[PDB]
Amino acid sequence: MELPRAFGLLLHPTSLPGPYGVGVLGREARDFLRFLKEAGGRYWQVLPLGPTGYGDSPYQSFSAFAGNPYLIDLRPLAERGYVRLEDPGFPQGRVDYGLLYAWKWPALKEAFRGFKEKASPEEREAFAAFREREAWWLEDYALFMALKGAHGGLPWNRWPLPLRKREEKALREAKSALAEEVAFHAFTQWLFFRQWGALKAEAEALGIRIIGDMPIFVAEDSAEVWAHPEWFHLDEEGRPTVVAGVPPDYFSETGQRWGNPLYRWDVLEREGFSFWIRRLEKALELFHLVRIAHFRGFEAYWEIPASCPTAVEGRWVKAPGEKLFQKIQEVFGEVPVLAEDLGVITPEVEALRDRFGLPGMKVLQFAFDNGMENPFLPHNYPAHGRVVVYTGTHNNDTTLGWYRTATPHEKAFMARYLADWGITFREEEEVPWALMHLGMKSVARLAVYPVQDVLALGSEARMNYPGRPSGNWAWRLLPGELSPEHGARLRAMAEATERL
Ligand SMILES: OC[C@H]1O[C@H](O[C@H]2[C@H](O)[C@@H](O)[C@@H](O[C@H]3[C@H](O)[C@@H](O)[C@@H](O[C@H]4[C@H](O)[C@@H](O)[C@@H](O[C@H]5[C@H](O)[C@@H](O)[C@@H](O[C@H]6[C@H](O)[C@@H](O)[C@@H](O[C@H]7[C@H](O)[C@@H](O)[C@@H](O[C@H]8[C@H](O)[C@@H](O)[C@@H](O[C@H]9[C@H](O)[C@@H](O)[C@@H](O[C@H]%10[C@H](O)[C@@H](O)[C@@H](O[C@H]%11[C@H](O)[C@@H](O)[C@@H](O[C@H]%12[C@H](O)[C@@H](O)[C@@H](O[C@H]%13[C@H](O)[C@@H](O)[C@@H](O[C@H]%14[C@H](O)[C@@H](O)[C@@H](O[C@H]%15[C@H](O)[C@@H](O)[C@@H](O[C@H]%16[C@H](O)[C@@H](O)[C@@H](O[C@H]%17[C@H](O)[C@@H](O)CO[C@@H]%17CO)O[C@@H]%16CO)O[C@@H]%15CO)O[C@@H]%14CO)O[C@@H]%13CO)O[C@@H]%12CO)O[C@@H]%11CO)O[C@@H]%10CO)O[C@@H]9CO)O[C@@H]8CO)O[C@@H]7CO)O[C@@H]6CO)O[C@@H]5CO)O[C@@H]4CO)O[C@@H]3CO)O[C@@H]2CO)[C@H](O)[C@@H](O)[C@@H]1O
Repeated sequence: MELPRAFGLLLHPTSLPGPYGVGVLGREARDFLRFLKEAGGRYWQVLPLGPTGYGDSPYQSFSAFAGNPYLIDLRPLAERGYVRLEDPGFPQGRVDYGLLYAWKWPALKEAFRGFKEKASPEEREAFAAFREREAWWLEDYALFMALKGAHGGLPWNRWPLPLRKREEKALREAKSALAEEVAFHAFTQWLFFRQWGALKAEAEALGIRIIGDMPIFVAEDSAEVWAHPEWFHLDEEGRPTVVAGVPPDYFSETGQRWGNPLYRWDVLEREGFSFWIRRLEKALELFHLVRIAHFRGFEAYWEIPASCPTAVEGRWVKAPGEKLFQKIQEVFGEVPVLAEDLGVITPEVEALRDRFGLPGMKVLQFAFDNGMENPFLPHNYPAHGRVVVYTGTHNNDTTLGWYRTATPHEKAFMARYLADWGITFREEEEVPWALMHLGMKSVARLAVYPVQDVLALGSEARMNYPGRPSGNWAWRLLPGELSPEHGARLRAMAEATERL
């Protein structure tokens, strides 16, 4: 791919400011792209954009192809008379996902009813054309969501067996009984992809590329697992026999049990990796580069027996990553993938990554807890520069929050290392920009920073706190918080480090 030397910002669209309780694909998104352009930035990174469930995590989606209806801007629909909007009592600066679930779904339904009453034949034609182009995944997704609502939110593998096991007559009759709910969910997808497409075109007109994200493993309760059980290790009741995770390995004593279903890679290979080709094909309609979380799972993955409550009694299983990425290269003529390669990886994983020229990642918040041999320190970055450096990711605290809770060793070593690189600070509030400066001085081709660190916000603005049940994925910008002065300061730092 060869990345230019540049910088960008990490901002999930839910974090955009604006009315009605959540960031959406509208005027404030265009304002952020203009801000990014004026700052000299060339990349916008987001988290996965699929529909979310309990816990609101982007990394556990009801579909590997669908888009998130919570990101739909309702204002264009109200300006055309499809729906009336009135704020039920949302906070600003934070998504209330409980209130969003209770209020925004009814609002979208009214817009759909109003749409069918006044859409105009021309808008009805775009909708009809969308349903026919996307039918190969949309039929299953729309009926999945329709059945989900009709069964009170139960997962698919708890529905009545004729529906759980996708009997022809059962599905045909359900599709007829739920015809209007199916059409409604198709309507939400049409709106999402229409609005995202306009935003992608605006990004391209401003010289900006979008980095998306997808988890290597899909979610248990999802349309593609229900419709394609043969791709996964499931029993007859539709429940996983083994689950994803990682072993203890001298950083944890218990490892991690994620619970995701695991691919039958022999089946995927016999099918020419069809699922993965289509998954990446759809992703590249939205993004220019695609990050894949837990990239190492393409070389080998930790298999946990489903009945086990921890990850200690698993085993490593090789996956055909080499064959998969040869196929991707053949189909697409290039591999537009970014490897999430944090945590200890093996030579086999590095060789897979580097054979196809894929950039890896560096996270500066992990660089100071040892040493000078720590690979996240910039003098250790590869001379070819094919890495993306972050201060922190969505899973980390903000950099001010991290500094406030860091160990004495970390804080002292960070200050000395920065000083060795000509960067000093007097107050804690200056640490986020100090570390952003260090990343920009490095040989990493791309430096990408969370917007919370541009604003030097504390832990109250942390996007996700792994292991914490509630309060995640909810931080939002306030109107005007990201100012032209922030942008000019970024541009000056980019000029100084040869990133414009
Ligand atoms: O008391 C009691 C109580 O109880 C209760 O109550 C309660 C409850 O319960 C609760 O819940 C609560 O509630 C609440 C809540 O919370 C809230 O929220 C609210 O709610 C709400 C909601 O939310 C909303 O939503 C709504 O709801 C609604 C909905 O919407 C709808 O939909 C519906 O629902 C429905 C649905 O639909 C359905 O489905 C159903 O559901 C159901 C179901 O079915 C069931 O099942 C259940 O669920 C469940 C599920 O299923 C399951 O699955 C689960 O899930 C979950 C889970 O569990 C969890 O966990 C979570 O998850 C998540 C997480 O968290 C997050 O975080 C995420 O994650 C992710 C991420 O993000 C991403 O990023 C990724 O990550 C990953 C990655 O990628 C990978 O790769 C990995 O990584 C890793 C690695 O691997 C490893 O390795 C590591 O690494 C690391 C390491 O360790 C470290 O160490 C470091 O290292 C480093 C260092 O540092 C440095 O230094 C370096 O080193 C180096 C050095 O330097 C040098 O020096 C060297 O060294 C050396 C030396 O030198 C010598 O001397 C020695 O040696 C040495 C060595 O060599 O070198 C070195 C090396 O180089 O470097 C290094 C390296 O690097 O670092 C590293 C790195 O990092 O680690 C890592 C990291 O970690 O991994 C990762 C991970 O981990 O991915 C991930 C994933 O995978 O995400 C996730 C997900 O996605 O969550 C989940 C979920 O989401 O579970 C669950 C449960 O839970 O159930 C359900 C239900 O429930 O059905 C339903 C029905 O409903 O509807 C609804 C309604 O109704 O709304 C709501 C409201 O309204 O609220 C609530 C309340 O209100 O709470 C409560 C209370 O309050 C009862 O109730 C009562 O009563 C009682 O009382």
